[PDB]
Amino acid sequence: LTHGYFLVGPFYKLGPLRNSDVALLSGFFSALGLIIILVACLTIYGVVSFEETEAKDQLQTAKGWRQFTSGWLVGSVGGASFAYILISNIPFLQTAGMSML
Amino acid sequence: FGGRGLGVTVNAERWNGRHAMFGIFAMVMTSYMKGHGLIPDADKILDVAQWGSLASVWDGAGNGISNERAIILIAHVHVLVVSVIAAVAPFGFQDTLVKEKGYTPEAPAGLIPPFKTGLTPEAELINGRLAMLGIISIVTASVFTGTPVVDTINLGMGKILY
Amino acid sequence: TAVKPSAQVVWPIVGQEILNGDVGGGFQGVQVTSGFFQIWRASGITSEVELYWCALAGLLMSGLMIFAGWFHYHKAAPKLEWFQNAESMLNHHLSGLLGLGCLSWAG
Amino acid sequence: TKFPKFSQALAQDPATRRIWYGLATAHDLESHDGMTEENLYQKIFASHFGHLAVIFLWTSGNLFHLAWQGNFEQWVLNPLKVKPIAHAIWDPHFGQPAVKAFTKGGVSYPVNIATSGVYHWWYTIGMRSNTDLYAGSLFLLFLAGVFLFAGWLHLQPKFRPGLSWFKNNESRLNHHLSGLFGFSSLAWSAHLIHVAIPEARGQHVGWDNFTKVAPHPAGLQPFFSGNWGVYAAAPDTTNHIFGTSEGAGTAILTFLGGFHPQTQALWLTDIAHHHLAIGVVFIFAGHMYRTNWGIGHSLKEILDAHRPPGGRLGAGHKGIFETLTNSLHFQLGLALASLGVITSLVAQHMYALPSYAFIAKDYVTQSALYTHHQYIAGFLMVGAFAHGAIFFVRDYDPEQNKNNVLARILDHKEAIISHLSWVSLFLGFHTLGIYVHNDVVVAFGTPEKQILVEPVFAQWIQASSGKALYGFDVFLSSSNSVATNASSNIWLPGWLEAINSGKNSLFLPIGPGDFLIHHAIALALHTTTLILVKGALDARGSKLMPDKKDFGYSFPCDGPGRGGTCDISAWDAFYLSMFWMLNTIGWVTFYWHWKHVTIWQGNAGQFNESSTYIMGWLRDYLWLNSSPLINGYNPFGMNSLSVWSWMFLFGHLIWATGFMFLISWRGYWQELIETLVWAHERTPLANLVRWKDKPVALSIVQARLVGLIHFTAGYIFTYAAFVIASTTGKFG
Amino acid sequence: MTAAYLPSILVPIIGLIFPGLVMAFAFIYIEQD
Amino acid sequence: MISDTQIFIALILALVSLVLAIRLGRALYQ
Amino acid sequence: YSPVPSPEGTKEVYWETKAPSSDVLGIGAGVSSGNFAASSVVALMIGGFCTGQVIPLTSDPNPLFLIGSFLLPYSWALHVAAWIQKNNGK
Amino acid sequence: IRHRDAIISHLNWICIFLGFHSFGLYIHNDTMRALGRTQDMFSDTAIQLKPVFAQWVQSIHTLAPGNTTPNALATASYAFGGDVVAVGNKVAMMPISLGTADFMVHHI
Ligand code: CLA
Ligand code: CLA
Ligand code: CLA
Ligand code: CLA
Ligand code: CLA
Ligand SMILES: CC1=CCCC(C)(C)[C@H]1/C=C/C(C)=C/C=C/C(C)=C/C=C/C=C(C)/C=C/C=C(C)/C=C/C1=C(C)CCCC1(C)C
Ligand SMILES: CC1=CCCC(C)(C)[C@H]1/C=C/C(C)=C/C=C/C(C)=C/C=C/C=C(C)/C=C/C=C(C)/C=C/C1=C(C)CCCC1(C)C
Ligand SMILES: CCCCCCCCCCCCO[C@H]1O[C@H](CO)[C@@H](O[C@H]2O[C@H](CO)[C@@H](O)[C@H](O)[C@H]2O)[C@H](O)[C@H]1O
Repeated sequence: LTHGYFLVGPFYKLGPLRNSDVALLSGFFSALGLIIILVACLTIYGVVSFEETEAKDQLQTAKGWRQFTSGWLVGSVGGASFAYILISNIPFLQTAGMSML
Repeated sequence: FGGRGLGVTVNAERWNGRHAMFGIFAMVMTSYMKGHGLIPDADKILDVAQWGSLASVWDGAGNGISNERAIILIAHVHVLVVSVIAAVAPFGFQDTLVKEKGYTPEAPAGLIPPFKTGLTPEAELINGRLAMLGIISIVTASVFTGTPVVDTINLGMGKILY
Repeated sequence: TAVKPSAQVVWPIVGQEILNGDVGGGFQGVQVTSGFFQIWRASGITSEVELYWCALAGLLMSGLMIFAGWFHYHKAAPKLEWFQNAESMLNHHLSGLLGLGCLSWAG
Repeated sequence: TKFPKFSQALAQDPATRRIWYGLATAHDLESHDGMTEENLYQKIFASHFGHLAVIFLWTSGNLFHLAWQGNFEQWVLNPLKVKPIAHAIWDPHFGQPAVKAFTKGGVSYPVNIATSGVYHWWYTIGMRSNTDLYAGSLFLLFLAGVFLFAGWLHLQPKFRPGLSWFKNNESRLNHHLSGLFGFSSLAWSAHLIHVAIPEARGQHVGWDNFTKVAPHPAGLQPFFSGNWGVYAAAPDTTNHIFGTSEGAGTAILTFLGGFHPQTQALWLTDIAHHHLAIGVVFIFAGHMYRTNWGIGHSLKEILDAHRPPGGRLGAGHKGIFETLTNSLHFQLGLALASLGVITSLVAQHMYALPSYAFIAKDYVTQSALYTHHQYIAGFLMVGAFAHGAIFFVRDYDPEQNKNNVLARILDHKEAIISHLSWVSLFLGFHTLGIYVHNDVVVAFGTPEKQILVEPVFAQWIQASSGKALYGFDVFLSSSNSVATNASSNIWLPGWLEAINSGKNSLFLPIGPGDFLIHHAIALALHTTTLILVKGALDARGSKLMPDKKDFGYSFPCDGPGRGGTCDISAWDAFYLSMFWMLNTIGWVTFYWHWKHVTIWQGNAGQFNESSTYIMGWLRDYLWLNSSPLINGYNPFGMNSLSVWSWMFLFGHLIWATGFMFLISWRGYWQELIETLVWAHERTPLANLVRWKDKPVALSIVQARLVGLIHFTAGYIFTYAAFVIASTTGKFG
Repeated sequence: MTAAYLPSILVPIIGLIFPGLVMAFAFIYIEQD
Repeated sequence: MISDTQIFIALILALVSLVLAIRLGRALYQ
Repeated sequence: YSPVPSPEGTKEVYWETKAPSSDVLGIGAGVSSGNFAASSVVALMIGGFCTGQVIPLTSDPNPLFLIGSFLLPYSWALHVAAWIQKNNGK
Repeated sequence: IRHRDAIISHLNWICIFLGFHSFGLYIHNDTMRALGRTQDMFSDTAIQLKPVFAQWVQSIHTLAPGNTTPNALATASYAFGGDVVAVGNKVAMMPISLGTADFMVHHI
């Protein structure tokens, strides 16, 4: 939730579509692509790093890392979508404060 | 690989059958929506000044992707995101895409599984194999005749859609 | 503003006399960029006679330094206790070397 | 960890060195765990099938990408005005001005302009449309699939060949000389006579009509009659327009000599008779060795019998048969040396005597082709000497080679290396002295005092070929010589017209700058040979390391003892000679490009006056011709050269990055990595993540190789960007 | 260009999906015991 | 010029070559 | 390593004497030195004559003189075989 | 000596950070100008990296005579701002303005 929420901002403000009317949509889509790439990284890390054990309540177990990866994917998508909603509906966030001037 | 349900397995046959049944549905609905003109501004060429260099196609006129093709791709993007989340974070009851290393493979159904009508895995596998074969047949009938795939579906359903 | 400083003149041997460029002031030589002309103008040196006397002073100080090196190694070498006075060395070098040097140059 | 499954020692490595060394030793099959000779040869056979398939797929890709996105059908109509398209550009990182600036060649999409010359080659051999280009691409896809299947099949049981089949020298020599060289050349002559020459004369010949369209009006009756000279009658007129019947002849086999006056390339009938004659000669060569029928020569008997009776070669060539047959590295060194010589020959003879229509006017293509095949030549020659050194380490048995020619090379290696050292120092001292002498005396305003030696030996050779520029009046430049009278009825008029017209690169005029740059080339060749020969002959041992063969071809050092033993292996001599190879191909390509650029500009006197001193090379060639390349993009805009303008800088970057691996060495980087390992292990929220392989610094040999790779890539990309963008900016 | 959709379809796949899947599977292969 | 069908035929031939290349790579890998 | 194969009938022809054994002449191993020397002289004469007939080469050379010109390089191998047979006591 | 690993590791990280976010700006600008995207560059007519702290220090030093050095007639140097001191039609010293390029080269 935390990392996916803050991932939208740099893509929205500095991406190649930043001066277009679809800047936020492009930034959210770029954040989603980065999230999917990082989830693949998490998955292959867990595949090569952990042996299949009964223990599943710890992060450094195979089942525990799969649970952590699932939670990270769902939280990242949710946080990115929340940031998209807030920037879409609040003009203060679109201009990073310049709407007050 | 093969110990996780990938390759020539019954798991992969079931998953590709599900995706092919959905694909037949999506092709029929695409033919219906395009025939009735229900895709808004379908012949509008997307401009590079708004959507960037990803919209460039380099055809002979316009050099841009049509709005209908972009809309169809975004419709596919929705279910692709659903696909990624279901593959990484499946429902607790749901059949999984990748299986654990010590899993029990489903027995191959042979020529035809036992004739269990309803919301049974046998009916799912039968209609899935049928849909995969139908996609093969529709593609071959489209490329051996020059008829567009939406039009090939519309003739094969006897102009019901449009 | 119109004469390029030049204090090196080459001998003509193999065509290297081309390096004696037209530097202005009716002079041919290698243009120098060390800034000595500006230093001498700032010091008030207006003639080449004063530069000759400065050169003699430098040569005499070079001889004095090389004699001092020979004397303070080969004739009268200070002991280790003399070298290990950091406080006295700092006092003399701050007040006498830098301080009196700045005062005499201000003079 | 079981990635390097061929090496148990590598698979038990706990560090990141395992992945690198498994990558770097993967195709070194002789060193693998439990490798037998039979399995080694069978794997090599299948790998050779795979490389053949890769070549066919690459050629099919060139053909397909041209038939789909090129302008071949437009270029055929106007060959001297239309820019040939290699492939289309689809790069989403482009802005709109880059899309506009790369939209060339008469098409509506961004394209790259081809520099490989495939247009001229395919047009000359008779291709006219995009359809036959596409058909050729399909055929090469099918051929690549066939060779992939053959590689799979000849590894299957009851198809794996035995070692006696692989070491059958006589049968392979007979079949590869008579069939692979001879019958292929005869079939290519057939293609030129049957297809290429009629399409050059405006007549379409394809698979649909080639059995009913006779190559010659008289048919095969003059061939079966023995009246072969009928095929030489009525050649193409000097008014012939290529690809049309206007001014076309009917001859199929001539010996005209010189160039077609319009295409500025060799006559296609001359090429057809050439490949026919080459096929006949090679088929005669391919009946020389005995395979199954009593007649033919034995290679072992020829080798053992050629010992000079004066005893100066010792035992002569006795034991060379088994030494060469048993060593694949001896074979690889011989093959790479011969290939490198012949691709150098290709580079020289193809600029001097072009065979493709209108390619002599494509200056960018000529520069790229010469530079490409000469760099390939340098790589091949370095590989020949490297694999010869590997043969001395791994496969040389002294007891099997008693008093042999190889043994006597090893017995006077000190004389060989010392005389190579002397000739390198001789050439370098005096060549650099003449250049610096000229630089100093021109800088001091007296260019008339320069030491300018006329290259009269090579000018005498040019006059012997018929060049009347120098007034030597000998052989073909003398109108009364027996050599002149001997060839006067066959090829002398066309050859003399081509050599004495200053419109081509046939025996270009040479002066003192040419003298100096060939003696610099002689320096660089002798010095690279010195490094490579010294590496090969000291590969088994030296005074500093008499047991070097126990340590293999490649190892880092033997430690700081005995004075220090950095770069003592023969692999390190390969590594040192790579820089000298890059230097010599740099000098050769610099000379070629500057001479040709000044000639094409009509300003050959600029080369004649500026090449005698180094500042002329730096100012009038490097600095002067860099201006359109470095202005491919600027603060005012960009154009199509911008990619080369990028690649140039790219090269200047990666070359410099190579320096980091060649100057800084291991222990510094290992201590930094130890500090980084501590930092990761002690950092919260990151020590939850753990490496599977321990991070280590790159090894000594690996770092030498990686610095060499970055250095070489920077060298190649920098010069390729410079030569293509400079020739394009000046002429295109 | 005939079949102009093919560059925009294949270039992102060949340049991003192919190396990602190759790097992932090669990583799994070289790191597994 | 070249049509869509011709490009598809070339793609099918390339896929056949891909299958054969995978088989050769597996055979060489033992 | 593995046995290097040779064609059937391959013998050891390594020599350190004044002349090689006659086996290096292959099928000509039984020809006397006088016959070899006479054939070498005749081959030189015929090859030189045929070559001199075809030195001003035209587009219709005589095939017989073209064939006979190849006896001039044949005569070198013939006199080498003559020396070999003469120093082999034949 | 006993926390040399912490010192060298933090210095290594800050060196990599400085290299990336200083030289990669030049690489990014090379690529953007080569790709025909001038509006995507780091420049004064593009996405700006203003050296605001050094410009502020220059403003302070220009405002210093009469305000924070009240008995100085002129600035310590005209490089901070002020008039063009010229001798013999040649500039002796003039203000040295700082822009995006100055930002990038000072961080280099
Ligand atoms: C450097 C080149 C070279 C050399 C030196 C040789 C040498 C040889 N080859 Mg070889 N060969 C070569 C190139 C070469 N070859 C090439 C390039 C090819 C293939 C394209 C072949 C293919 C080849 C085959 C297939 C065979 C040879 C054979 C031989 C051997 C036969 C010797 C011979 O002819 O005695 C013959 C003796 C004579 C001709 C003496 C003449 C007899 C009398 C004196 C005639 C004169 C009578 C009178 C004076 C003239 C008037 C007559 C009139 C009345 C009609 C010999 C060692 C043969 C062999 O033995 O293999 C080992 C064999 O089978 N070669
Ligand atoms: C411009 C750079 C440069 C130069 C001049 C040389 C020069 C030389 N290299 Mg070399 N080398 C270089 C770069 C260079 N290398 C690089 C980058 C590599 C890759 C690592 C190599 C790798 C290499 C190898 C592996 C070998 C050489 C060899 C040689 C020598 C024979 C070639 C030659 O011309 O002899 C003539 C010599 C020269 C031109 C040297 C210059 C002599 C000067 C001009 C004489 C004047 C001296 C001057 C008066 C001193 C005054 C100083 C004082 C005022 C303080 C020679 C000493 C080979 C060798 O030793 O052969 C015997 C050899 O085996 N080099
Ligand atoms: C070993 C040194 C060496 C080497 C490798 C070369 C190499 C080359 N020379 Mg060069 N050359 C040399 C010395 C050398 N030269 C010397 C000393 C001279 C006299 C000034 C020349 C004069 C010369 C001319 C005029 C030409 C070449 C050319 C060439 C190229 C073609 C081959 C040729 O003509 O051979 C020529 C080399 C020799 C005949 C002999 C070289 C080897 C001996 C041992 C040199 C020693 C000479 C000795 C010190 C002097 C004897 C005493 C004397 C004062 C009485 C080739 C790059 C040609 C060229 O540029 O083509 C483009 C050309 O036209 N050379
Ligand atoms: C041949 C390979 C290739 C391709 C096809 C692209 C394609 C693209 N790059 Mg690029 N890039 C590449 C290599 C490549 N890059 C390399 C090697 C580098 C390093 C130098 C970069 C560095 C780079 C930067 C720094 C940036 C791009 C950007 C872009 C986008 C262009 C602007 C635009 O309209 O975006 C609009 C973007 C979108 C609408 C978002 C698309 C999101 C995708 C579809 C999600 C895909 C998810 C993932 C790949 C799923 C697979 C995971 C699996 C492999 C494990 C475009 C998608 C820019 C961009 O916008 O990035 C997003 C940008 O800022 N690239
Ligand atoms: C131009 C040549 C060059 C380059 C690029 C480098 C680069 C580097 N050196 Mg180095 N070095 C060089 C020459 C070079 N060196 C030479 C000649 C020597 C000889 C004395 C040394 C000696 C040396 C020492 C002794 C040390 C370094 C250190 C460093 C690092 C500094 C940290 C940094 O800037 O990170 C940022 C990285 C860069 C600026 C590299 C370029 C990357 C740019 C920004 C583009 C990135 C694009 C992206 C990766 C594309 C991905 C595409 C995908 C397909 C892969 C860095 C890896 C220090 C180090 O490692 O500690 C920090 C160190 O201690 N070097
Ligand atoms: C500024 C501060 C001062 C100086 C020091 C300092 C500490 C370093 C600094 C902090 C800098 C940093 C550290 C500041 C801290 C920053 C982080 C980046 C804030 C992240 C917040 C994430 C929330 C808002 C997303 C919440 C999820 C919402 C409710 C979702 C609902 C969703 C769920 C899934 C359900 C479905 C509906 C949807 C909408 C899809
Ligand atoms: C080190 C290594 C260890 C063991 C294995 C190993 C590979 C064997 C070895 C490496 C050996 C290395 C690789 C050797 C590499 C060697 C070099 C490259 C061989 C070049 C040979 C040139 C020949 C003699 C052609 C010369 C032209 C002459 C005849 C022409 C004359 C005439 C022609 C006919 C026509 C007109 C012109 C004139 C001039 C009138
Ligand atoms: C027995 C001792 C002497 C033997 C000599 C043998 C000479 C070589 C024989 C050549 C092959 C057979 O030749 C025989 O069939 C050929 C079939 O194409 C005929 O060739 C004919 O047809 C060809 C194909 O359309 C035409 O290009 C020819 O102009 C035409 O002559 C020959 O006219 C005929 O003689």
